[PDB]
Amino acid sequence: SAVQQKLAALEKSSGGRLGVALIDTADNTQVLYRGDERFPMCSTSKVMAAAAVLKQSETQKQLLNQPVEIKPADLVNYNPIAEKHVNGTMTLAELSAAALQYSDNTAMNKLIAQLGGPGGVTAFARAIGDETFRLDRTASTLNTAIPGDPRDTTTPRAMAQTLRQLTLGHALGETQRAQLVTWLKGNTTGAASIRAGLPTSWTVGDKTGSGDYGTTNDIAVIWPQGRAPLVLVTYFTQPQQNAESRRDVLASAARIIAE
Ligand SMILES: C=C1CS[C@H]([C@@H](C=O)NC(=O)/C(=N\OC(C)(C)C(=O)O)c2csc(N)n2)N=C1C(=O)O
Repeated sequence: SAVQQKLAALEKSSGGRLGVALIDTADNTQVLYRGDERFPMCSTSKVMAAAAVLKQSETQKQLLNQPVEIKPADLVNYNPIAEKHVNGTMTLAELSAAALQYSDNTAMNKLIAQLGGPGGVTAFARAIGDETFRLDRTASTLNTAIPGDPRDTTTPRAMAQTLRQLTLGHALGETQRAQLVTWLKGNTTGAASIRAGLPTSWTVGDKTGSGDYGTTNDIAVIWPQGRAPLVLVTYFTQPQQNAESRRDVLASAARIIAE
């Protein structure tokens, strides 16, 4: 289609590898660009961990208010919220918000621990029908996004279908889905990504990711006015390990999608 020709040109101009999946819930039409290729997830996996903890809270009613100790050994590479509560506690709600809205990696590790390890996150994905997602590692002081490594990857097609089920579908209970949507809409890290390519009258919830090999990711649920919502996944990674971030590529992909 015309959109795929433009995304291919964007990718060629960028020097990297671009992956896009759009789902239009109006008639379930899809637009894919490398939609079945693997990409390193980076911080975009946090949505699946936060969703898995929300799912547990459907039976453990008070779970989100449970206090969790933050210890100095808990701190990893990037912890802007958790470092403010070392030798104190945060609730699972506050950790979920920190992971999703400030991409706090210590907060993500507490979600992972609550789920019994990364296999608990992957398990929740399999349970809601995502056969592609795999979370293999916790966040650590040294993380990787190495070309060809299957660890901690998914495909754009898979993550878009998953993000739709979690946010617009009913993979979660009604209060849980609304909490996740609120969390995503309140993200602070995405202004330069997918949001930057979209008409400002559209409502967006998103979660970003960034890593080495200049990996630059964003996954978003999009509410245009007077129109069925969309879900858009944009993954981007580069051949050089020390490559710079390219949030502009994600903004440009989203602008191409929005036509
Ligand atoms: C700007 C950041 C870094 S921390 C956090 C995380 C998730 O993507 N990224 C990393 O932990 C990370 N590097 O972070 C910095 C850049 C702070 C770093 O430690 O060098 C990384 C490398 S490989 C991999 N997988 N994740 N998420 C974001 C985001 O864009 O939302």
